[PDB]
Amino acid sequence: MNKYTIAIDLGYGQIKGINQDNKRVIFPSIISSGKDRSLDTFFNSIDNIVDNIHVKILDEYFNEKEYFVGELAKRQPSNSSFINRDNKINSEENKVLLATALGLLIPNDLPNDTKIHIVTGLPLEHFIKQKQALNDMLKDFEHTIKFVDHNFSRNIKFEESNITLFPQGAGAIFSKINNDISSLLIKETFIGLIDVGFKTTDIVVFRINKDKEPVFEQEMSATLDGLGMINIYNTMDKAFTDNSRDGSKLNTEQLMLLCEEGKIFFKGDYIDLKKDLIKARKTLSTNIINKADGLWGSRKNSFNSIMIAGGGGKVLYNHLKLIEPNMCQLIDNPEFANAIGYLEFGKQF
Amino acid sequence: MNKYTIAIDLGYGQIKGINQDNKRVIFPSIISSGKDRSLDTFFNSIDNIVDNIHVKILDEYFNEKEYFVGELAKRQPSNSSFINRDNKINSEENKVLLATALGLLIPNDLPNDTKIHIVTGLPLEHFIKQKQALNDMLKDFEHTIKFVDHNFSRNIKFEESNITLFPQGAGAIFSKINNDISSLLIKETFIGLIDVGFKTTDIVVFRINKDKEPVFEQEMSATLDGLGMINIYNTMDKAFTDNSRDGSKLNTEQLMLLCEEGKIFFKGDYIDLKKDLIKARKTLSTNIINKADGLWGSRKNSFNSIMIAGGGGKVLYNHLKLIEPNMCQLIDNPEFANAIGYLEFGKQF
Ligand SMILES: Nc1ncnc2c1ncn2[C@@H]1O[C@H](COP(=O)(O)OP(=O)(O)O)[C@@H](O)[C@H]1O
Ligand SMILES: Nc1ncnc2c1ncn2[C@@H]1O[C@H](COP(=O)(O)OP(=O)(O)O)[C@@H](O)[C@H]1O
Ligand SMILES: [Mg+2]
Ligand SMILES: [Mg+2]
Repeated sequence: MNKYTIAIDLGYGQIKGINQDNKRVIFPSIISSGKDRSLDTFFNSIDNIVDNIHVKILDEYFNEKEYFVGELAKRQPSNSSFINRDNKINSEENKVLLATALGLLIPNDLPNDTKIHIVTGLPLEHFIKQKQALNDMLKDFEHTIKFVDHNFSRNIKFEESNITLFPQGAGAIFSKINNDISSLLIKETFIGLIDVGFKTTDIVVFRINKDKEPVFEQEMSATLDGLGMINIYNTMDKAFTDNSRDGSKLNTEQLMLLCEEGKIFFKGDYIDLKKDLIKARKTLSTNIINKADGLWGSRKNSFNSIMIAGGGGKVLYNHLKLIEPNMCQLIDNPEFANAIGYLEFGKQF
Repeated sequence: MNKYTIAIDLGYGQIKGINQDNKRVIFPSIISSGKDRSLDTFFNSIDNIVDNIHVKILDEYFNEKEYFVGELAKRQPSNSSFINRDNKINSEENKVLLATALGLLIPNDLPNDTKIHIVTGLPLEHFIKQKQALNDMLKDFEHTIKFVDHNFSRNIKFEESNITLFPQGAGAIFSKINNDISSLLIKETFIGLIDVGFKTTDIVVFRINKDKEPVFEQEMSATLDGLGMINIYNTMDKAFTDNSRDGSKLNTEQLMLLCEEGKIFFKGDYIDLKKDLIKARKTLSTNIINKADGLWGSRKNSFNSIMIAGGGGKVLYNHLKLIEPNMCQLIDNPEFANAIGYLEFGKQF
C-alpha cells in the first residue's frame, strides 16, 4: 500500500520534525542517561510529552538503554555536553535523537505493511562528502522505541528506497514557495535563503532561467562552517566569567537560558549582560554580511527576495536586514523551513 | 576511407558549428576555469549538454585543465572578460573554444582511420594577412578532449590536407544559394552579403559574369573593423552608469542580457534604457549605410538582392533595410550562414 511520510531535521541546535499529517515536533538536541521517573509523576502530570521525553530504545540484540532526551535532558546536570558535541552523523547521540523524532511522529495504529518514507538532510557542503554515511546508517537503522510513562512503542527499521536525502535549505525555497513565488520570479533573477543555524550558517541561492524554472548555483552558495548561533553562546560564556571575576561558570541550562534574554538570575541577583548580547549579535550579523558578499560580487544587485530562515534568523532579522534592506523578508515558520521543505519536496516521490 | 566533415566558425561573439550530418551547435565564446560539478548535478539534471559544458582538455604532454566554457562560463563571475578579449587566433582561449566545437560535433563511434575535414574561417581582410597563423596552429593542434558528467572523450589531432580555409561570408552566398539564385542572377549584376558580426561587420559582394558565374570584387568589398554589435554593448554600458549616477556597473552576464531586451532588473527594480537601445541601433545602422556607400558609388543601383546575415542582422533587419528597401532580404539561418556556407562549399573537396 501507500508508504507514510515523515520529514526530520538533524540540526545540532534542536531537532525539527514534521509528518505527512502536519503534526510537528521540536526539542533541543540533548540526551542524557534516563532513570526511573515515578515520584515526579505523582507531583505534576506529564501533559505535554515533548517536555518530558523519557524513553527506552531497543536494538537488534534487544539491549535497551533508558534515555532522558530533549527538554528533560536539559534539566539534567549530567547530560550531553552539547557545546563540544560530536560532529559525526553516525554517532549514538544522533542515533537516539533520530529515534525520538521518529517516535513522536508515527501516529497510532498505522498498518505495518505501510512503511514510511523519511526525508532527512545534510549540510550543503557536506551533502556530497558525507552522503554515504547517513545513507548506510539509515540502512543500518533497526531499533524499537519505548515511551516510558505513556506506554506506546513503535517499531523503527528502514530498508532502502524509503530513505531520501536532500541538502539543508534546498527544498525550503525549491518547494514551499514554488506555488507562491510564481508572481515574484521573473527571469535571470536570484532568490536567496540564509539559514542561521546553530553551528553552521547556510547560504543557498537559485537562478531563475529563461523557462522560469529554478536552477542551482554552487559557486554562488556555500555553508559557513564555524559561523552561526554557537558563536554567541561561546562568547557570552566568556563574557559571564569576565563579569563574574570569580571563576564561576554557567552550566548548559543557564547558558542556553542566557542568550534568549541576556539576564541570568545568578546568586540571588540578576547578572546583566544585555550590552554584550546586542554587541555580539551585530558581530555575528557582520560575519554574515561580509561572507555573503564573498560569494556575491555585483551579483547582489540581481536579487529579488532574500529569504532568511533557521532559529537564529528569527532573533537576528532586524540586524541581518542590512544585507539588502526592504527587499529581504522572513520565512513563515523560521524553524520548520527545512522541515516543510523536506515534506513537500519529499512528496514528489 | 572517406573523411568526415565539420564546419566551425571562430566568431568572437558566439562559436557556430555544424557537421556533415547537419547537427549544429551554438554557444557564446566565453571560457572560465572549470571546477568540480557534483552538488549541482543532484539538483537539476544536465538535459542539454550545450548549456552546461564542463570539459577537460589534454595535450601532447597530457597536462589537462578543466574549463567552464560557453553558456556555463557566462554564469561564472571569474570568466574571460570578453569585451577586451585577445584578438590573436592562436590564443589558448581560441584553442579551448576550437576543441569544444569539435567535441560536440564528432558523433559516437566514428572509425578512427576516417579523419575529419574541418572548414574554418578568417575575416575577409585578414584571410591573406593572418592565413599562416591558423594554417600552422591547426597543424600544431593535438589534444584529447574529455566531457565531464557525460563520460565521452574525443581524440582531436589534424594533419595537413584535412584543414581548409575560406573567408568569412564567402561560401554563404557562393554556395548555399548557388542552386537557388539561378533564377535571380542574370548578367552583370551584383549580389551583396552584409554579415553584422560582433566585433567586425563583413561586406562582401560578387559579380555575375557573362557566363552567369559569380566572381569576386575585392575593391567593392571589405570588412568593417571596429563596427559591429560590440559598439552597442560598449555604448549601453556607458548608458547604464550614466543613468545610475552611482558608479555601479553591470557584469558580463547583465550586459549581454541588456541589449537583447533593454530592461535589466537592477536592485529590486527595472532600470529602463529602452530609448537608448533603439537610438544606438540606428546609430550602428547608420554606420553600415554610410560605409556600404563608401565602397559602392553608383554601383549600388546594379544590385539585385542584398542579403544580410550574422546574429546582428536578425536584430537590425528593419533598421538595416534602408540601404536598399524592398530589394534586400534576410538569409534563412542568420547565425549559421557562415556555418552552412563552410559546409557545402567545403563539400567541394
Ligand atoms: N526564541 C529564541 N531566542 C533565542 N534564540 C533562539 C530562539 N529560538 C531559536 N533560537 C536559536 O536558534 C537555534 C536553532 O536553530 P535551528 O533552526 O534549529 O538550526 P539547526 O538546524 O542548526 O539546529 C538555537 O540554538 C537557538 O540559539
Ligand atoms: N536574439 C538576439 N538578441 C540580441 N542580440 C543577438 C541575438 N542573437 C544574436 N545577437 C547578437 O549577435 C551577435 C552574434 O553574432 P555572430 O553571427 O555570432 O557573429 P560573429 O561571427 O562575429 O560572432 C551576438 O554578440 C549578439 O549580440
Ligand atoms: Mg538548520
Ligand atoms: Mg561572423
